[PDB]
Amino acid sequence: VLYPVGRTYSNITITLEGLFPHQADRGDMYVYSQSHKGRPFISNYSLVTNDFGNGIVIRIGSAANKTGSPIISNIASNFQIMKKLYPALLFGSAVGKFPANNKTGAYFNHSLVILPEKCGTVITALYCVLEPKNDTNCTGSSGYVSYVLFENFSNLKNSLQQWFNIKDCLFEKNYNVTDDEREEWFGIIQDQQGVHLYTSRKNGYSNNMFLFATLPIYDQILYYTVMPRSINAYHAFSAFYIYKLHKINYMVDFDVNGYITRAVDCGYNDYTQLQCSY
Amino acid sequence: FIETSIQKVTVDCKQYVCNGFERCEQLLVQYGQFCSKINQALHGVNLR
Amino acid sequence: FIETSIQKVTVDCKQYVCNGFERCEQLLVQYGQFCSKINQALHGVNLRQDDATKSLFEDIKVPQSVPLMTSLTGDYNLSLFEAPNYRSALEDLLFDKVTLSDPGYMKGYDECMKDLICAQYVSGYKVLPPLYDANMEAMYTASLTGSIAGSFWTGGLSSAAALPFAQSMFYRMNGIGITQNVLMKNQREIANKFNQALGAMQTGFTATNQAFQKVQDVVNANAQALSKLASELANTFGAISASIGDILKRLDVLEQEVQIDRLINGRLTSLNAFVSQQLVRSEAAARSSQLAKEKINECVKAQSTRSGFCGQGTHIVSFVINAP
Amino acid sequence: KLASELANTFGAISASIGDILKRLDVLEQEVQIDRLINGRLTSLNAFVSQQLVRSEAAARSSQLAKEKINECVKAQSTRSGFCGQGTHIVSFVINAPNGFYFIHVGYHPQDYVNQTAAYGLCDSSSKKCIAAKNGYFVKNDSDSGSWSYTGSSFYQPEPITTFNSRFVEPEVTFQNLSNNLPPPLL
Amino acid sequence: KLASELANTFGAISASIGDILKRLDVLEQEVQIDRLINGRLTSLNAFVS
Amino acid sequence: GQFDMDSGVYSASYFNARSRGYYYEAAELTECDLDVLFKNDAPIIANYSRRVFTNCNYNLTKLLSLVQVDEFVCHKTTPEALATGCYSSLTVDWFALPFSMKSTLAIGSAEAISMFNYNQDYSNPTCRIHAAVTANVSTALNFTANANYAYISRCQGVDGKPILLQPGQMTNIACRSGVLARPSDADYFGYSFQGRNYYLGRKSYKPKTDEGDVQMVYVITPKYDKGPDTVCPLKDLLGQCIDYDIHGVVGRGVFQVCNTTGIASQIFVYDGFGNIIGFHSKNGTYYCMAPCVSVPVSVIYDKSSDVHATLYSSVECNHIKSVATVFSRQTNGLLQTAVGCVIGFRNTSDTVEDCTLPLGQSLCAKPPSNNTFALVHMLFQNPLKVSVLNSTEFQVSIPQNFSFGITEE
Ligand SMILES: *[C@@H]1O[C@H](CO)[C@@H](O[C@@H]2O[C@H](CO)[C@@H](O[C@@H]3O[C@H](CO)[C@@H](O)[C@H](O)[C@@H]3O)[C@H](O)[C@H]2NC(C)=O)[C@H](O)[C@H]1NC(C)=O
Ligand SMILES: *[C@@H]1O[C@H](CO)[C@@H](O[C@@H]2O[C@H](CO)[C@@H](O[C@@H]3O[C@H](CO)[C@@H](O)[C@H](O)[C@@H]3O)[C@H](O)[C@H]2NC(C)=O)[C@H](O)[C@H]1NC(C)=O
Ligand SMILES: Nc1nc(=O)c2nc(CNc3ccc(C(=O)N[C@@H](CCC(=O)O)C(=O)O)cc3)cnc2[nH]1
Ligand SMILES: *[C@@H]1O[C@H](CO)[C@@H](O[C@@H]2O[C@H](CO)[C@@H](O)[C@H](O)[C@H]2NC(C)=O)[C@H](O)[C@H]1NC(C)=O
Ligand SMILES: CCCCC/C=C\C/C=C\CCCCCCCC(=O)O
Ligand SMILES: *[C@@H]1O[C@H](CO)[C@@H](O)[C@H](O)[C@H]1NC(C)=O
Ligand SMILES: *[C@@H]1O[C@H](CO)[C@@H](O)[C@H](O)[C@H]1NC(C)=O
Ligand SMILES: *[C@@H]1O[C@H](CO)[C@@H](O)[C@H](O)[C@H]1NC(C)=O
Ligand SMILES: *[C@@H]1O[C@H](CO)[C@@H](O)[C@H](O)[C@H]1NC(C)=O
Ligand SMILES: *[C@@H]1O[C@H](CO)[C@@H](O)[C@H](O)[C@H]1NC(C)=O
Ligand SMILES: *[C@@H]1O[C@H](CO)[C@@H](O)[C@H](O)[C@H]1NC(C)=O
Ligand SMILES: *[C@@H]1O[C@H](CO)[C@@H](O)[C@H](O)[C@H]1NC(C)=O
Ligand SMILES: *[C@@H]1O[C@H](CO)[C@@H](O)[C@H](O)[C@H]1NC(C)=O
Ligand SMILES: *[C@@H]1O[C@H](CO)[C@@H](O)[C@H](O)[C@H]1NC(C)=O
Ligand SMILES: *[C@@H]1O[C@H](CO)[C@@H](O)[C@H](O)[C@H]1NC(C)=O
Ligand SMILES: *[C@@H]1O[C@H](CO)[C@@H](O)[C@H](O)[C@H]1NC(C)=O
Repeated sequence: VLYPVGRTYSNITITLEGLFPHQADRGDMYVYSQSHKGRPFISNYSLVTNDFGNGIVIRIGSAANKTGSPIISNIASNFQIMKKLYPALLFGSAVGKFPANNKTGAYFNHSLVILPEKCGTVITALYCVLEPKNDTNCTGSSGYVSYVLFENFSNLKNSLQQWFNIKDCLFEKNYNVTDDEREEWFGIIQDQQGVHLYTSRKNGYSNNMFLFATLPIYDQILYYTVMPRSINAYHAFSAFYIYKLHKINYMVDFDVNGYITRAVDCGYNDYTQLQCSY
Repeated sequence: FIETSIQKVTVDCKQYVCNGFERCEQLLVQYGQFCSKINQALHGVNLR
Repeated sequence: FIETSIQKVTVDCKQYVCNGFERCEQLLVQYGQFCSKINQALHGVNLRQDDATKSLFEDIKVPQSVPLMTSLTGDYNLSLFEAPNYRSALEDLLFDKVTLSDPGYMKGYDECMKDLICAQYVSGYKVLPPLYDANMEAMYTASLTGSIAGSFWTGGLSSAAALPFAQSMFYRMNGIGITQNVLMKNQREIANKFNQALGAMQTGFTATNQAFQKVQDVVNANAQALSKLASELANTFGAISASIGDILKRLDVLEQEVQIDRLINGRLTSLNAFVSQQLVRSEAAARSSQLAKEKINECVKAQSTRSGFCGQGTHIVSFVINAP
Repeated sequence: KLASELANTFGAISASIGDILKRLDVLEQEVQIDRLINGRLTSLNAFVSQQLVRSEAAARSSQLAKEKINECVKAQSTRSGFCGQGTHIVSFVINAPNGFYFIHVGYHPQDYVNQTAAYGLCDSSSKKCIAAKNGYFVKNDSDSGSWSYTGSSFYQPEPITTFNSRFVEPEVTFQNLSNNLPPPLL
Repeated sequence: KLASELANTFGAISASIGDILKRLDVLEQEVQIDRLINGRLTSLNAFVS
Repeated sequence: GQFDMDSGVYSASYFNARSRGYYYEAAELTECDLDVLFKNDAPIIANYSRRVFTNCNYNLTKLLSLVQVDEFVCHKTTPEALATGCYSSLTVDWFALPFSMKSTLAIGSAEAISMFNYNQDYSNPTCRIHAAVTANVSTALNFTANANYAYISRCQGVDGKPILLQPGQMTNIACRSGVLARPSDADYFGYSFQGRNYYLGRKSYKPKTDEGDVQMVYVITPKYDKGPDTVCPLKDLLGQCIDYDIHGVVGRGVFQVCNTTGIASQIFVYDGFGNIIGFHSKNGTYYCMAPCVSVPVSVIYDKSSDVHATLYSSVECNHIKSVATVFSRQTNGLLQTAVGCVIGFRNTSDTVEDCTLPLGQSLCAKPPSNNTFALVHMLFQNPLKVSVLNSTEFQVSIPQNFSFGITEE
């Protein structure tokens, strides 16, 4: 649930209107894996392009401190505690295929690349164009399969530049976050006033979603992908789920500190419709 | 003859006012909050 | 429960429609002369309610009452109707168990300075005090309760008698149709049944009791009427804003005329709906007041010889309790 | 109200159709005549709703008038409060400009005196037990065993006869007289 | 009477929302739908009274 | 509305509190550069430019001194408001278009400009400004119009169904790039954009005049949202109804030192009706707000004595002083009463059972005939007591005299 912008409430029930997701919507699941043999181990994520629509919201982490399966090792003796990873996101307007190999996810023209740089302490929203680099067995060749933002274990822009060309670059914005192992929410919308980002690392210790970083991007985002990410070596990491926002009515309630504790889908069944009716 | 009971009628205010048009529904919720009061009063008379 | 009095509300039409803005006041006096008619009608309603309250409390008045009847009984326990204020214990129970907010009088405005109680001084309406204090109504009810000792008997309200409650109940049941032998045989079982019936009556103020829910629904209907009056100042009625000040800040004079005109039309419609609802509730209150007079003079001041009146079964004795 | 509400402009430039037709163009005339039409239709609807409410009130009062004529006027009422204050004696009807005007004559006492009474009287020897009808058995002022009959609505000590007492089944709460029995018990 | 007030234009070009959305621009659509809304709410309030 | 009135406890008009002071906060917002409108080359209608301004101030006298406005079209605002009032955010869409074709930007137009190049959004307040930058101002600045100006007359897929432009969105990049790539006018020409074919149209125009004046169109979208209003033009006490302007939000209300509620980051705390019930400020203190309320006034008048009294309903008389300047030009006789304290009345212990001027809870107003009323209580006439005898006898109260009482209805 996105927090109302510019204002707050306390112990009031309001029927807000905006971009809200459906109740019991099983969002798309994405996991990042460790290196298998000294080479990146990734999924089908880079060659599939989803629909942005009205915006997406991401349940970040939400599975830490549990027993996790390394994707390269299903044996329960190799199972370990999940860690927290931040995804690499790529938003654009025109999508085709790279010319040399015919692989999808080319992302022509300007594009918003959201990268969790450093050791998960800065998130970078840089807005520019990715062109293939004429290098052997890489983006724009005959022996290319996918691109990985490959990292070590304790800047992904250098890996991105190892797989793409950074030109015509309009802004590069950095936002400071702390390294934690917690549930977080991340959300992106686009309106006439630009691209608005939402996060849960604002104010005191809640799952709410406050606006920050109004980016000056005015061309309509139509597609998004999850750029695959791997960490060189057994280890296990959490998952993130992506849910789609819709133009629906939605009834929420606040508390003493001004946080939304409970909401109503207003259209999931007949009872929520009646609750909105009264 | 003694008329001891009324005809109990329930009217869906949003459907009656706007006939399922989304632009009309936006204009009606910008107009005010009337349909909930209509439903409450018209359910209270039926309960009575 | 019989709802004998409506909520008396006076609304200042100028403050409600225009909220002190002089441009709105000029547009409203160009619109018509609605406010004087609203004030006159809504004052006539309150005057009629006050007259109905006096006419109701003349019937409760008795020429003689026995102040020691409720305490000097036999095996009957009538402590729920003793005057110890003159408010009885059952009146206290009934007024405590109903979720009624305190109408501030004497110091309501001061408390609002530093809901629907504090919404009066910001919207434009005011809930008037009732014609009698609760204490004086308690005196009337206690005097009526003390007068039922011999009111049903051969003295037809021209004279008074001082029978104890046991003898009065004995005469009531006999005339009902139970022979005197049966009544004399059972002088303890009948009192025990009456006492346990009054005990279950005392405990029975729950959400299952129909009459207590009628009291709660009347209070809720009054609160809903006040909330409906107060919440229609936030409606735009098709304008850019529900506030006159934002319209005066943003728009030019010719468009300000249209926006203030549609706001004025919506608020006058709200006032007219409130006045018509008060008229309908006044007619309902008049009917219920006539029924209250009939039931007092038939059930409380006498014993009903007619079926279906004064409750189910066959009527023995009745008591009356003030409600909110 | 119905007559004077026609003078309202209702936000128009004038409250008259002719002035609007003379001054403004056709497109503006539509708007001004439309708001005047809306105001006057609202006035007619308000009048019809008021007429309906007063019609229900008049139906209730007509039922009350029928009940009060058939109880107060054609007969003498025994139910107090109804048919006026006090105990009803006689009532009359007078026509009124919009209804009827009733005049109820009622017995209103002025003075009161407290008296002692008995539920009934019995004779020790014969257990014959009498009870008063439409009155009480009050004690005499010059003896402790002499009982007199009095009316319910007036005070006058009278001798106890057969015509103002009824024979009833004996009760333990009756006075057991021994000497100076009244003629019904003698 | 409740059913027959859905055919009233109340001064608009048509009694149907679809015709108004098909013919007029957005700013006139607001005015016509507003007067239709006002008429239909008046009918509902009259029915409840 | 009459001059011969009758007796009764009427209800008078409310009297509203005035202003007892002024409060101002602005958070010291810097001037945002509106010179980017006149910095680079004038944009093409197809490739038009958009900027969003937040947390800034602007000097409008300097901005309107650089252009000559030919015609402005505003909806739900006026240019006077945008030079006086504050709002949440500002959006400026500017492009070069001559005045000979300004009817294409009019609402309802069937030209290709509205459906392929610029579709204006009317869900939020807007002003479309057709202005002309003169040649002398153009040389004073670096403002030029040397680009090849053309619009899109056709943006059609291989389906052949036109791709219309949604309101408040920039032009589709395929048709934009295809139109701006072609150097010559063509109504129908093919274009392959990154693997997909498009059939497009190009029609040219010239915004420059013979004098060298560049004719411009500015679309201004002031957004009025809840909360702080951080875009303001450059313009030159506890428990009291005072005027305020915390973050460009102007109004009146009563300020209290109050316990903190809500989130301190979001400045304004709202109710369920869009009313500000409090705000957070600098130095960490919280004030909760309420509109300044009005004293309810009732008038007691008697026709026989021609004496009027004034009841201030349910007010404690201490508080009258603070709002003592809001009543009529005559308003002392101070007296507390259970129905609210009143002026013009003497406190008496007399009780009358039937009164024609009831003040409320068992209270009356006795006529003078002095020159003032008397506060008298309603009388409960006690009935005659009858005592229960604890023996087989019982007490009766029998009348000794009577009178024929007439009641009429
Ligand atoms: C995995 O375990 C870590 C460490 O236990 C969890 O981080 C902890 O999350 C809790 C959330 O309740 C934090 O508690 C908070 O504490 C503040 C006071 O500092 C209090 O005001 C809040 O109401 C809340 O209770 C706790 O601080 C935090 N630990 C650290 C070191 O930051 C994490 O949530 C776990 N993740 C999962 C998915 O279970
Ligand atoms: C918005 O911008 C305009 C500029 O276009 C500002 O007008 C300028 O105001 C200053 C200050 O009053 C003027 O300076 C004065 O100049 C005289 C000599 O001419 C000098 O004697 C004074 O001491 C002072 O320095 C300046 O001339 C004037 N320029 C123009 C073109 O009007 C205006 O003040 C700005 N608005 C705001 C609210 O700041
Ligand atoms: N490498 C790795 N990555 C993972 O993400 C991972 N996740 C799990 C376990 N993940 C999950 C996810 C959902 C539910 C689940 O049952 N969901 C609840 C949600 C209930 C609610 O909506 O509140 C359900 O039953 O629907 C359980 C385990 C185990 N090993 C892993 N290993
Ligand atoms: C539409 O206009 C924008 C703004 O002028 C152009 O973006 C500029 O492009 C040049 C050349 O690539 C860069 O040197 C500038 O830095 C860009 N400026 C901005 C603000 O982005 C854009 O190229 C134009 N589109 C077309 C198709 O010509
Ligand atoms: C040659 C035009 C006049 C003759 C039209 C004759 C028949 C067409 C009938 C209706 C279509 C009229 C739309 C014209 C749009 C002009 C306004 C504009 O969008 O700029
Ligand atoms: C929160 O609001 C409720 C209203 O239902 C109220 O009862 C409660 O006291 C409020 N909490 C606080 C801390 O004031
Ligand atoms: C993998 O991605 C490709 C996209 O090229 C898609 O066609 C295929 O169905 C995907 N397979 C799975 C198992 O997701
Ligand atoms: C890509 O597709 C084209 C045409 O479909 C084909 O000629 C080319 O060989 C393909 N490339 C690869 C790597 O298969
Ligand atoms: C998108 O890219 C193509 C080629 O890479 C270019 O011709 C076109 O101008 C670009 N579009 C925009 C809007 O910059
Ligand atoms: C990981 O660290 C090693 C040792 O410094 C370095 O050679 C390698 O390039 C690093 N890889 C990444 C992905 O950072
Ligand atoms: C963000 O953190 C870095 C430390 O890596 C620091 O140098 C920088 O000043 C911080 N920026 C802000 C805006 O706090
Ligand atoms: C990954 O880790 C292994 C193990 O030390 C190392 O040999 C290899 O060079 C690393 N690769 C990268 C790219 O860091
Ligand atoms: C009478 O009833 C009241 C209330 O139930 C109780 O407190 C009291 O003890 C009872 N008295 C007798 C004598 O039973
Ligand atoms: C009237 O009351 C007084 C006082 O209680 C009593 O002494 C007197 O006997 C009573 N009158 C009669 C006739 O009993
Ligand atoms: C009267 O006599 C009867 C016995 O026949 C007795 O039961 C009753 O108690 C007596 N009542 C009196 C003494 O008044
Ligand atoms: C008015 O007089 C009565 C009786 O003398 C007294 O009880 C009351 O307190 C007085 N009012 C005030 C405000 O003192």
